[PDB]
Amino acid sequence: AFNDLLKQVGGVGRFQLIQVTMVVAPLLLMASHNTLQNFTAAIPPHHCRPPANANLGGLEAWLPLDKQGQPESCLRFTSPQRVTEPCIDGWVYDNSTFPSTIVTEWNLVCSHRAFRQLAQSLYMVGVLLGAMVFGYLADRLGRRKVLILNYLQTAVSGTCAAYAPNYTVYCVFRLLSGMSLASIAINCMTLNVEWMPIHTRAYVGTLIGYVYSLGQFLLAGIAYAVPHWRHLQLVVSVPFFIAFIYSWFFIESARWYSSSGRLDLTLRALQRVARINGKQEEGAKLSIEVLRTSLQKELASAMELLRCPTLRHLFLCLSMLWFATSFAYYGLVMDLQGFGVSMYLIQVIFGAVDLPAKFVCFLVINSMGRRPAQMASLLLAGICILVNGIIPKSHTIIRTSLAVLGKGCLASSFNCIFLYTGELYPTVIRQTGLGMGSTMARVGSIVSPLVSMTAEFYPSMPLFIFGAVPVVASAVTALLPETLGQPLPDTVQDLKSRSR
Ligand SMILES: CCCN(CCC)S(=O)(=O)c1ccc(C(=O)O)cc1
Repeated sequence: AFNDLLKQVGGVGRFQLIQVTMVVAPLLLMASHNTLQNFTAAIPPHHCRPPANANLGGLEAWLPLDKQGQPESCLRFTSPQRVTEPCIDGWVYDNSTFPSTIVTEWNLVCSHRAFRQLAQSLYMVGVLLGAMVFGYLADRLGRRKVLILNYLQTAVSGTCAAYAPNYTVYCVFRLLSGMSLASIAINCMTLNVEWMPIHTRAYVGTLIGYVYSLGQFLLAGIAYAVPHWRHLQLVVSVPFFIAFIYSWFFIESARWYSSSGRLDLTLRALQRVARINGKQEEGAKLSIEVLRTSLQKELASAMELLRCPTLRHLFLCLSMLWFATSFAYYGLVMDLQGFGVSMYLIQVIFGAVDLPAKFVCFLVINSMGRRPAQMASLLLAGICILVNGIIPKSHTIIRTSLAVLGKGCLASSFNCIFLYTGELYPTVIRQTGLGMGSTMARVGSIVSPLVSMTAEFYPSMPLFIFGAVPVVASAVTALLPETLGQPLPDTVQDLKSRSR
């Protein structure tokens, strides 16, 4: 049993802590890269630029007013003061708060403001692609080698996106940066669990969710001192150059080495760690024959989830839970400008509510159960988003509190759905089901920017859609069975026995 070798070579020793911390460090900037468009693509107030030949009645005579008493964003009078025409001569952007964003740089306003959501959608497309493309590559080149490439790719793509000359190049490199960063998080949990004892896997999963939470604090601080979008994009990308330098000293997972049929590589990795842990004597006792004897016992397809009728309803129901959680999450954390409060304050509060929300989730999970915790978190998040759309924008304090509560509930749902998925699937398909569930989360983060484009015609439509989906997801949770206090299933037969 590989757990016995891990315990023999040191268990949770110096090497485990060092490698875990080094590997989990990029998760701090993971959130910054995920939600950078809140600050690099912020929309400042804008209006039609008056004609160059005309002399500034003044500016107020050239801009028609709206119902709220503000100049129209993309309408100007043909003659000074009533025929209105779009901004042929460009827009004038208020630089009091945002000196320059991709919206002001390339005029992604009005007839072109849908390009702002397309850039975020394309970045999440790379995140989905990186999960699938680099997931297969990790199983061939190893988790360490792929992590070295991902640090280089993120630094190069992030720097290149900062120096992008036009919109097309920015979208391509944002997609490329997402590909490596998606596998950075995936290979961070994979490489960590293979070097850590089975009884401490829950700590790794909890820690990764934590490091993502303090990553939201970092983005608000970084974006505050670095308001320019080109500098902000570059600043959050150059640390991966440093991570690339020290990633050469990582130790490849010994479990993967055995799966590749290379026991000599497995033995050297185990002996090297025991040197670090201070157990050279036990490491010297290990031999190639001993590894074969211990790992002999250790040594289904993704289409099985759609073939077995019992597994079908588990895969379908869990997919909606994964989709709706991420679909509503990214439709809410990527709309920080509508609450009437400073965006840096909202980002700080959004990351601050994560800590009590996950703490409350563990209390509810252990007390009432996984299913009531999943229903309550999704239903409350859906209700909070729905009420947010109904309430007028003038209630900045009330609307912010509902968004913060909804964000906390959605973050609560993310923690519960990860634990719920592990205890639902049998051990034969537990890893495949977890990967497929995370895939649907990435799909939800792709469709969410597309739904946000519907604010062109119906301003309240995205909020209604972002809120209605979690409500339906809470209903579909009732079909799932409660797993609190129940033994973990091993085969498909255990699933039928529990249902019967
Ligand atoms: C399975 C990946 C989920 N994600 C969506 C991918 C597009 S995620 O962005 O990486 C994320 C979000 C929030 C939390 C949390 O606060 O618990 C953790 C992870």
